[PDB]
Amino acid sequence: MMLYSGRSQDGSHLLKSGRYLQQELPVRIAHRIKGFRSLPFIIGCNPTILHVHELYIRAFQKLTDFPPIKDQADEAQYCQLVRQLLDDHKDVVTLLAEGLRESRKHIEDEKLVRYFLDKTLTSRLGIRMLATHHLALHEDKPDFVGIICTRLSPKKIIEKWVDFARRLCEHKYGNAPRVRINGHVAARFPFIPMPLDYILPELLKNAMRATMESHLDTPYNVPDVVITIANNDVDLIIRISDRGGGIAHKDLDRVMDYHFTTAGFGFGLPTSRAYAEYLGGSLQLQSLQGIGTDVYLRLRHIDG
Amino acid sequence: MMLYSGRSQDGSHLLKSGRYLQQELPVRIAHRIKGFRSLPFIIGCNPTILHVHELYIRAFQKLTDFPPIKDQADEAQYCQLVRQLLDDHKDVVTLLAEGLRESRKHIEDEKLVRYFLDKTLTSRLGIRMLATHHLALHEDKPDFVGIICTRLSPKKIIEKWVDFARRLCEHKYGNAPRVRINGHVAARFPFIPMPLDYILPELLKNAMRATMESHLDTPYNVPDVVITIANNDVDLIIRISDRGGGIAHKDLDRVMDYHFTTAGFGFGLPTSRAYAEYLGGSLQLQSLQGIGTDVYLRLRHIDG
Ligand SMILES: Nc1ncnc2c1ncn2[C@@H]1O[C@H](COP(=O)(O)OP(=O)(O)O)[C@@H](O)[C@H]1O
Ligand SMILES: Nc1ncnc2c1ncn2[C@@H]1O[C@H](COP(=O)(O)OP(=O)(O)O)[C@@H](O)[C@H]1O
Ligand SMILES: CC(C)C[C@@H](Cl)C(=O)O
Ligand SMILES: CC(C)C[C@@H](Cl)C(=O)O
Ligand SMILES: [K+]
Ligand SMILES: [K+]
Ligand SMILES: [Mg+2]
Ligand SMILES: [Mg+2]
Repeated sequence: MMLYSGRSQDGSHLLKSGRYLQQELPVRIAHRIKGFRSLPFIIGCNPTILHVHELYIRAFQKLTDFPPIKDQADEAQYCQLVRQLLDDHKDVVTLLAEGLRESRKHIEDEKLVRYFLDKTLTSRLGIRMLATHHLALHEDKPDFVGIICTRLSPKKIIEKWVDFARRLCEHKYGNAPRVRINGHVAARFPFIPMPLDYILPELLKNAMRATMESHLDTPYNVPDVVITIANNDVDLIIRISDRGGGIAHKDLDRVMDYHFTTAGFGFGLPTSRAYAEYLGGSLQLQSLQGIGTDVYLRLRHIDG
Repeated sequence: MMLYSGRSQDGSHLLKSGRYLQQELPVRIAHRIKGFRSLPFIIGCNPTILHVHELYIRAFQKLTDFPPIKDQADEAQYCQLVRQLLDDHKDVVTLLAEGLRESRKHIEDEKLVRYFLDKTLTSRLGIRMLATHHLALHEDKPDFVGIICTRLSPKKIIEKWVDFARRLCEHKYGNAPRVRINGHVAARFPFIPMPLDYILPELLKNAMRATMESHLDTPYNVPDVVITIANNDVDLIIRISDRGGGIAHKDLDRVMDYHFTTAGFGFGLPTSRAYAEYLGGSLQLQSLQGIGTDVYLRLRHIDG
């Protein structure tokens, strides 16, 4: 899938973008529907899975019922539909999580659900990126072409999610680790924030929770979480290192499983990894049992 | 292979150990000889490889020519032979490195040399551990049963090799990174130092070299190397983190190859990894291109 960076005054680029989207969305939704159709019967019969399956069918119906975009008037209305659908599907990850939680235990091939979720959630991420990019082309935000930031600062977006995770953590525990950021703190480059907006808060919540739950005697004095930024011509690496006691040997082969948690609902890690790999990067964990965990998020740079 | 921890005043345990060694060594040397016999012809014909092949045949001959140990007198003489052989074989890794350097380019299956070296060097490590353990049983060192230290301090043995690597580094560059050690600095537990004596200096030399070569403008002021110790009931983890600029993407899939170097002779990494895995652990690298590298040495704890 491609995110149009084209620009024009007659607004011709919006028409071209809209037409591309109109061509592309129905095909990709059709693929998601095929995924639901192939789910093991007993899982497909779960009422929450059925609800999500039906949402996708509705999306496909509405998208295919929309006439070919001929002019700006049409394109404007197509954007209304896209906005509606994005909103109607905003809770899909949570619905799948709930729908699958019990039902998946009823089949033996455990690879199956993992594959379905990886494929479904990453396709969905790409679909939402495409659609949101098109809508964003109508915005006049400085330093954005659609959802592409022309000068993203890793430090700034990390700090945004740090503040967010610290507030949640402070609410639950009365305090939160301080976060230090080092390495290429001054880096700025073209980049799409959206995947970071998903991934960063998941990894930060994990690191903070781990830190608090291993320092229950001294909640007022916990070890910092330390984030290192490395920017090179190939990828961006963000290392998130905590002293939260590590991931136990007995849990290590399970933490990347959808639904596994030692506590939200165990999607943070497998989802983040699937997203990173979908975009050409990776998510790798290094556990120092008894000390802490290093998490390495790598995302490939944009090809201008 | 098993390292006898048995003890006795009549010296009966030395006889039992000697007899075990006498049973075990010829079989293991025979396996190494079979490895040389199966090397690709053109490699096996290299005069340095032939020399090493012949050393192993000699070892096998001497070991099999030694009569069955009947008493302390015999056992004492068997130890002389073992000492001689250990000394005669002390440069084997270097000879294999040289012998293989050019010759390996003459075959296409590159997996072949890697497999031969992994198998040969790890078997050799185990053979030397067994033999050195037997000799050591005659020593009266406090806190040792043979080569097994009953209360090893990871911090102490790390500091030993830090001092060693810093001296080499200081000699070549006029300075050396300081090394900080954190985590479980007070840990003490039963452990066999020998593999650490190989591995630690290799990883420290790498980290220090990388650090100096990336700070050629400020040799008098370079970033510390930071070592973290994590001790748990399953394994010992030693993380060696540097700010030496990382391992480049173009080099990453090559650094674990025997002979690959960007400069000694490119054996440090593949050998250390083979040793760690041989003993039930691992050696893993995390490169932050543009910043530095984290190296994780994991070694499984001793089963008492
Ligand atoms: N930084 C960390 N330190 C220790 N444990 C962690 C860390 N990150 C993740 N984990 C473990 O992995 C499990 C799964 O994490 P995740 O998939 O994000 O789901 P959740 O946070 O909802 O449990 C967590 O329950 C926790 O046990
Ligand atoms: N900590 C490190 N930082 C940067 N590069 C490294 C590091 N460790 C190893 N390397 C790279 O890996 C290569 C192979 O290392 P090694 O197998 O120990 O052989 P050698 O040190 O003899 O080159 C080195 O030449 C170097 O390019
Ligand atoms: C555009 C829209 C159908 C989005 C879907 Cl892919 C979803 O978010 O689940
Ligand atoms: C005991 C002796 C033959 C050692 C050999 Cl395995 C070697 O160091 O190469
Ligand atoms: K999980
Ligand atoms: K190498
Ligand atoms: Mg989580
Ligand atoms: Mg080396």
